[PDB]
Amino acid sequence: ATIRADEISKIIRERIEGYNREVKVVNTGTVLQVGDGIARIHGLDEVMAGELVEFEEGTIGIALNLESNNVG
Amino acid sequence: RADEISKIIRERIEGYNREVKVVNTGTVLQVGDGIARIHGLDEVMAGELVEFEEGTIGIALNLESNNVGVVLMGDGLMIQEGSSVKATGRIAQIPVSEAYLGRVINALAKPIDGRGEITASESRLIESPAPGIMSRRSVYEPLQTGLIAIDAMIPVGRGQRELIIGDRQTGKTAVATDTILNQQGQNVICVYVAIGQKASSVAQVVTNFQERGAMEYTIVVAETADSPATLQYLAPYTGAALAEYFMYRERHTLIIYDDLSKQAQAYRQMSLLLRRPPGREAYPGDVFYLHSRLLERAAKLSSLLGEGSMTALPIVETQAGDVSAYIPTNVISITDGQIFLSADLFNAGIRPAINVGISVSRVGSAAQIKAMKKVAGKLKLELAQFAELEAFAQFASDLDKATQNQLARGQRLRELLKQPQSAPLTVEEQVMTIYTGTNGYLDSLELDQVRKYLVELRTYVKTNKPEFQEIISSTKTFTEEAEALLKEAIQEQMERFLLQ
Amino acid sequence: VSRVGSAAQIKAMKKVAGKLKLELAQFAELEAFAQFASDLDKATQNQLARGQRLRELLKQPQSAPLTVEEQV
Amino acid sequence: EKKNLGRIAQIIGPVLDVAFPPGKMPNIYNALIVKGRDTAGQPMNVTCEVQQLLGNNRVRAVAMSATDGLTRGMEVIDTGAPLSVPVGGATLGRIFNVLGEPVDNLGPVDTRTTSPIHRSAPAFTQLDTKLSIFETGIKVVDLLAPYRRGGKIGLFGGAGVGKTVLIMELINNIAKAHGGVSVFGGVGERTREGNDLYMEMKESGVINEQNIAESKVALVYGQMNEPPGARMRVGLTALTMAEYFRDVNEQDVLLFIDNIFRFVQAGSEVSALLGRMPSAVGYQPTLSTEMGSLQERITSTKEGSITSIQAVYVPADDLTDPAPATTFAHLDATTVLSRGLAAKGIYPAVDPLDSTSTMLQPRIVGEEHYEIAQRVKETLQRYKELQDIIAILGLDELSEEDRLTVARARKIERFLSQPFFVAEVFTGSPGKYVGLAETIRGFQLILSGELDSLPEQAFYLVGNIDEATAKAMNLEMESKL
Amino acid sequence: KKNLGRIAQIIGPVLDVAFPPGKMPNIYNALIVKGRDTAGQPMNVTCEVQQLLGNNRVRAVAMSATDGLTRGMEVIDTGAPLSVPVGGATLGRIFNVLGEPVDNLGPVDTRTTSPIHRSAPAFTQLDTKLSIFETGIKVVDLLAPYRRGGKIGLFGGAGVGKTVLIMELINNIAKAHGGVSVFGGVGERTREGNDLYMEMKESGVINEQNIAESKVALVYGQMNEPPGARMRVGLTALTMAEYFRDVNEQDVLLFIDNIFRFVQAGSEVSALLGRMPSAVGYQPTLSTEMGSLQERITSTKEGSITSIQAVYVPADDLTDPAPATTFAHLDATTVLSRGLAAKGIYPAVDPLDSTSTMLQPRIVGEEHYEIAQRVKETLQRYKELQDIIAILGLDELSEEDRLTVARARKIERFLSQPFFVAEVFTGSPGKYVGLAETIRGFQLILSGELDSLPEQAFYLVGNIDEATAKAMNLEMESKL
Amino acid sequence: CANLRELRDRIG
Amino acid sequence: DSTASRYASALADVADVTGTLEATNSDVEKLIRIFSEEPVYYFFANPVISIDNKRSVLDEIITTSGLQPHTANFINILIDSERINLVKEILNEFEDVFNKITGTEVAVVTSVVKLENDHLAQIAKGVQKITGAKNVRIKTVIDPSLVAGFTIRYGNEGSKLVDMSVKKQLEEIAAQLEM
Amino acid sequence: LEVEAKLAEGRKKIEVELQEALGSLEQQKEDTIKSLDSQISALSDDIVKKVLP
Amino acid sequence: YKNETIQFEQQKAINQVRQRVFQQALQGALGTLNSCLNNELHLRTINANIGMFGAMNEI
Ligand SMILES: Nc1ncnc2c1ncn2[C@@H]1O[C@H](COP(=O)(O)OP(=O)(O)OP(=O)(O)O)[C@@H](O)[C@H]1O
Ligand SMILES: Nc1ncnc2c1ncn2[C@@H]1O[C@H](COP(=O)(O)OP(=O)(O)O)[C@@H](O)[C@H]1O
Repeated sequence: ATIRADEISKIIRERIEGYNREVKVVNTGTVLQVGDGIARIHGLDEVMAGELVEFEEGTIGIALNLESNNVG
Repeated sequence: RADEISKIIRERIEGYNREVKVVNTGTVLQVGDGIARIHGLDEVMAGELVEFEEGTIGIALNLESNNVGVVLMGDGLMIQEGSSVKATGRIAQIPVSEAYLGRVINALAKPIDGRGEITASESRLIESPAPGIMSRRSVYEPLQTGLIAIDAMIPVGRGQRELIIGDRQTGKTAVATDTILNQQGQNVICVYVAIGQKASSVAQVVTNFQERGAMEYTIVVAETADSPATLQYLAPYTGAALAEYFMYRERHTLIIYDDLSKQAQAYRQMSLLLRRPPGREAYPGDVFYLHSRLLERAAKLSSLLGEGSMTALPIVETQAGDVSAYIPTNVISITDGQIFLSADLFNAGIRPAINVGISVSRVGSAAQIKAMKKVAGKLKLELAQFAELEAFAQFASDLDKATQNQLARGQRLRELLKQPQSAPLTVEEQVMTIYTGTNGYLDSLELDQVRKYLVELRTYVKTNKPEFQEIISSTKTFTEEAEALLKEAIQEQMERFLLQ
Repeated sequence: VSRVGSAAQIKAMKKVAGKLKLELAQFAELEAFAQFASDLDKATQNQLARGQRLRELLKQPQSAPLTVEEQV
Repeated sequence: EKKNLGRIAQIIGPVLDVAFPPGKMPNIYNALIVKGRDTAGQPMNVTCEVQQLLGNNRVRAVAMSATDGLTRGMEVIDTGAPLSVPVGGATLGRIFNVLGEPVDNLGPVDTRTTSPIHRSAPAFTQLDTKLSIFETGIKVVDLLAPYRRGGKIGLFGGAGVGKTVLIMELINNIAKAHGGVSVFGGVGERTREGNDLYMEMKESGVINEQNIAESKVALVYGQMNEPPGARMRVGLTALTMAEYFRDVNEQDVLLFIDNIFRFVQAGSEVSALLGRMPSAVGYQPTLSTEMGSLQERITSTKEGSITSIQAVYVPADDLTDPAPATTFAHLDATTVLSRGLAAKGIYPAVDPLDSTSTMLQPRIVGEEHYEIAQRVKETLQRYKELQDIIAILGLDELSEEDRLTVARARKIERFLSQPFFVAEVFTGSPGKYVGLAETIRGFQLILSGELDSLPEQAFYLVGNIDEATAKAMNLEMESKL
Repeated sequence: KKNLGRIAQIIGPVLDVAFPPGKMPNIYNALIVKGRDTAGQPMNVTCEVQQLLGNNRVRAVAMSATDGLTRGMEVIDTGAPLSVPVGGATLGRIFNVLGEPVDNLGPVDTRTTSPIHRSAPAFTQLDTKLSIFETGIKVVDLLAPYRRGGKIGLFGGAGVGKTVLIMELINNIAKAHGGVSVFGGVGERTREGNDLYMEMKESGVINEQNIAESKVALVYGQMNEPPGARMRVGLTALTMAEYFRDVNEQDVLLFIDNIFRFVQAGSEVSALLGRMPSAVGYQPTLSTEMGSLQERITSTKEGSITSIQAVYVPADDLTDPAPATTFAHLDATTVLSRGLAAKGIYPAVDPLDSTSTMLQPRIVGEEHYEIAQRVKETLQRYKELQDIIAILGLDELSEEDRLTVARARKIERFLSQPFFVAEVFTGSPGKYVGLAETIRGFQLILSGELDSLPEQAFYLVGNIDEATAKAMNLEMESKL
Repeated sequence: CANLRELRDRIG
Repeated sequence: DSTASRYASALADVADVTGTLEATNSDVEKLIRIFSEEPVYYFFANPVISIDNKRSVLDEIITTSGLQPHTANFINILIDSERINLVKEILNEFEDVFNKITGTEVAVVTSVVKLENDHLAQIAKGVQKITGAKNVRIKTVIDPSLVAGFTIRYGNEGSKLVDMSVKKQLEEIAAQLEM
Repeated sequence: LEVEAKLAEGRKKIEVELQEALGSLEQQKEDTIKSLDSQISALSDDIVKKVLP
Repeated sequence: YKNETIQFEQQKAINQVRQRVFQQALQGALGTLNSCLNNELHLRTINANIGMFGAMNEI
């Protein structure tokens, strides 16, 4: 996708500050593009395919389809 | 004049003096065969028509982020991928005045007939907030089409936007022409906008209007098919902005659109080119919004605004005779009822081919005059009974007298309904015609002779009993003196028609 | 249908029955319309019989070659 | 809420994609107003609702007014909450568009109490257990096909057939009998018919020209001029303007929606504009969820019922296609208004035979009501059968066993016609209100057979059974002269 | 011009080429591609620009064969929108879409070239003299009269007619109209076009001896061509006709057949061009393109271009957009129906749906109008009684309606014509009948006066006296 | 549409 | 926003948070003149070339011109993601986002002839007083098509335009025809 | 039919009027153009000074 | 209509005279400005236009 979901300016700042630097985010992800009941998250690489991710308000989300960067 | 021609030029060249305003200007990325995805026009209002460097006027509909995708109101051959295109403070308006009467125009409100150039110092914005509910009123006064079918069964009042749907080649343009041609004795400014009809058919219709003399008061907004998608899209809006001005200045109008199928098809083209997501039948998202925004400015105003009325009468060409398709169900949800022309009834001799069935009108007897409120009741009831008993007609073998006489009067009633081409029947004559058909004073004649007898009766009555004209045109009710005068006239005419 | 017609037959077949396709396509309506019948005259009673005798013979069991005269 | 200053980046048709600073974005369905400008020179604001988030701080929002002339980058301002509709006793009588500004031009509405459009569903601790039917005030409805208090109701009949006099009678009867109050919420109401309805309301005394906030209707008019965002959210506006009524005053509120298929059509337009892939026949993907959010807030909570009446225009007349299907999954009582009955003059033109209700069953209504209702429907079925044959044989020729059935069916079809509290303006008939008890006893007396000798026209346009016998003895007293 | 191209992408027939930034051709501007063939260097395939993509590259559909083109070839633009040679040179020659001769005789002169894609004629000057034409077919000269100096539509399903009917019409009128003829083979099968060429060179219309003496000038962009050529063969024929209406001032009769191909090729290139798909699968600009063709055909006060397009109603989809927008432009539509060729009634023109703007009485004649009204009403009655006939027995309908059914049967057989060009399919010799004879025939047929003849005595018959003689022959061979 | 139209014909 | 605009906004945000914005702007000018001259673009594109060779050559080009590390980080991330083929467009929109962040506005003063620098600063005064930018930059372009005056192309990108030029004749004559 | 012949008469009237008046007006435009040319040089000189302040 | 078709053609002819003969006039006027290309023109015009232009902008 030309408009890739993990290309927000704020988010790509986080990657652009460290090229090949200090370790990645283990279990902390910033939600983005939370629209038609399908949120996307940057990072959060620990998530198993089918893991049950949480949010700030207290809503529960099944993590079905994790792409290259966005764990949708 | 020999040099006063250039002395006239001195007027302009010494008058205009170039205040240095800011013109919104950007380059052209892409010219996409009817669309021009120009870039950089930042503070350009959505709809503010742009002007290129080659004088190709075009509207800026699709305002994306990095490229304002405009559409072209002319041919787009000469755009040169980088020519600085400048916005114009116009927001797609047209000039409008009473000097527009008679001259056929394009959607630019530029005369395409030729026989002059309209001056107009009053400009109306094309898309406008339609009359609100504080302004609109209930439909009081009727609008005679000249047709017994669509003036007795189902009325059309001033303000009610009845819909002429039907199969292709059935008489939609013919019923519209009959309405505009009848609307001569009255005062309505019958703006007839033609969308995507060929040029030659619009020539035929304008010369038919001229031959019948109705062209004095009917702006035929013509749009040939080779006009680009934008202009066929804009034509109904242009005619609406003319009839809207005429309605706001107290004058009852009547705008007759032509082929909303073709208009929304041209919008489908321009929007699918403009990359807007398509819905059902590939019509874009805002087809219903489009048809309403141009068809819900058809209202009868109040005394606070002028009492004038725009009374639309669209034409929707539906193929194979279906109500199910996208655009006809949209326009049927918008319009206050509809009428139904049918190809099989049309080829069965019934002209106009008004379906006696489903063609309901939401207004009802609140539109018609008191004479019609009297006689159309019996006509509607007898047509209902005849249409129910229509299957019994071919099988009525000495059935009881009630069924036999009612069915025979219905068989005569449909012949009463069918009327010739372009024949306008003013209110008084069709009143007596409906009465003759419904109360039995033509039952002695056979099926064929009803037409001839009624034409001869209308001639004889309108030429030898001018008191009926005084009563019906003046008192607008079918009172007992008019009833007795008509009875005696019909009786004497039946005697002279037995004398043949 | 066939867009070349009897221009692409032998002269024998063009002479015996070139109107054959039209005759059978016409007999189709005399079959269907006069199938539900009442007062069949000798015209219809004999034309249906002629058409049946004209249509019935076109029933080649496959893998059997026919020389052109054996159709003529 | 706050000056969440944003740029209106993309404007496609009605849809206007706006941007924001990265921190504060309004959530979904959060109304944001643009500080727009009219080409005539007035800073007119068109209000918008965030329908879909698009990730890069840009919230795709539809517009509740025309976007013709909206400059890109025009200041758009958040409200932090959904569209604040001015609910309360103040919004009792006037006409409102979706954002809640009175468009009849009378006067500004007191915005003291405002609930958002998008208040969520009531839970099962809120919803009521007992399934009490709704004593409307029409004998046909409250005998043959009762309306469920707290449930949905469908008026399949067309327009002009008598829908306006029916809804007017219902509003006046809800004001009269119960403590209720009605909220007409016409979605996509064609402005000519909208003004027709408003003027008929004013001329019926249902609402008063002189006395507002003592009227009995809260008109919310979705015009068709407005973009598809507005004539879709007008349904939810009516929903919350009636929900505040029920949850502040504890009264049986009515809620008239004009055609649900028009609401679903508006939803289809707005979803095709958002570009989400269309579902079956062409209504939106979130069709069931959308119209369920519209029609599930119509439930009898423990405060007081919000029973609604929803017109339904099936397209090409098939209950199969999704939108009438996902509607008829909700509807609890469906009563069709019949054009033939209207032309006869059996006002109200509700068809006694084809009108059905899921609330007719005995454990719901009462064993006697279910028995007499089933027998009336079987009698009317007998009459629709023998209407073929009394054309040929005549009443005396066929058997006298069911000639009594034909006579009683005539008496029933006449007894069903009730003179309303609104038909007075057309004819001067004073009008009678009939509870369930009266029509139950009267229909048992008619169908059992005690009134086998009363003339038929003594049953037409009458209320209770005692008044019918009064009309009969009146005709008897004049029979001498 | 000189703007060297460097073709970037070749995605099927649609190829897009990246000119330098300053010198960029316009829309609908021809691009001759200096490229190599499969064998041998010289090969110029012509491309017409469709849109500019803004990356300095324009999208251009290829009129000629698309294979063999490489990414990066030098191309140049003419600067003129694909000039086509017309005039006193174009006569007699089968012409390609590119503007080339195809019949392997000598190349034409280019002294009278013209741009193919030009402005439509303005409404200010529009000649409209409503007048009827005597084509020769019984039904279409009676039931749906044709407007000379106007457009005519031979709609039909796949194989119903509309090409044998066009061949019969040209065989009639190519000698009648002193004006030239132009045949546009828009996507018609190559063998039928060659049959037409042989028929023309045999019937004297071509007159191959002195090729400047032909009354015709053909344009063939037939089926075996890339969708560019079928997108512009109609406009090539239109440019030849527009020259014959601008300069020679003579009423030129142009024939286009399978005009639906001029929309199908547009679809096949539009899908590639990035333009989104419209309804059932055609291009989005169906209406504008179809109008851009069919509006240039108008009698424009220097002459009258009567044209007969043979629309291809695909699979009898009468509601399909490609005929649905042509029904708006076409004056004298003649909807041929597969259901009426089913029973063998050729031509299978529908007596009902084949309708014309020339069946008004003041235009056609009161007797003509009343007889057409009675014929069409009788056929409508037959169609409404088809279901009663189909199920409940033929006899159980009314007895006067049985008279109407027999009259309708005799009518819908009698409106069959033995054509001269269809003599090979019927076996019967072709018979030409004017409007007057068939009018007088229909009068006595439907009047019930000669309702005693056998039905097959009316079918495939030229005239009413021929029908009476056929009844004698048939009743004799019945008993004998 | 030759598929729906046939069924409309049969319904009628 | 466009993808190039997003990446450029990232680079400008980093050059904002670290006080090296002007050095980063000059570094982007150097990098865009590097990523011109097609063979370098062709090398950094063409995914057939191995990623290790690409990043090694990128390191060499970085240590050659002495770029800021975060801009070098930016190009290296561009090589990491598949979006290296947008590099010219990203460095092109960097000027836009940098001007927007640092608060200056560009006004391309196009006249018939070269313009005096003090009078150009007067144009900057006026444009600033209608825009409101701190260090308004004016890159002028000599043009032969104009006749007496000049055009200003200030705004977002070309968006606003004021011109006293051959457009004077053009507008007087569009009002001279008057049809 | 006599009305149709009268239409032919009026049609010949529009033929002669159109043709001769159009010829005379197409000549009049050239006459005024060649009368204007010195004043179009004067007008160009006038515009030059106006647009050079 | 006969009186007005000649009105259309005389109006078209008048305005075509205007536009075309002026186009010749300005094609000559640019050549007259070719002597005033750089030296005497640009300083005066640029100063006056910048003054009035900054004024119109500050308004
Ligand atoms: N009363 C009538 N008497 C005779 N003919 C009639 C009558 N009414 C309609 N017609 C016929 O109707 C035809 C024109 O109808 P109309 O133009 O509405 O068809 P259409 O194709 O639907 O129009 P459009 O081309 O705008 O779609 C004419 O050919 C005319 O013969
Ligand atoms: N008058 C006729 N007599 C016999 N057969 C005919 C006649 N007209 C048409 N046909 C049959 O129908 C076909 C129609 O011609 P064709 O070129 O197939 O139409 P299309 O161009 O629509 O495919 C012919 O091939 C022929 O077999």
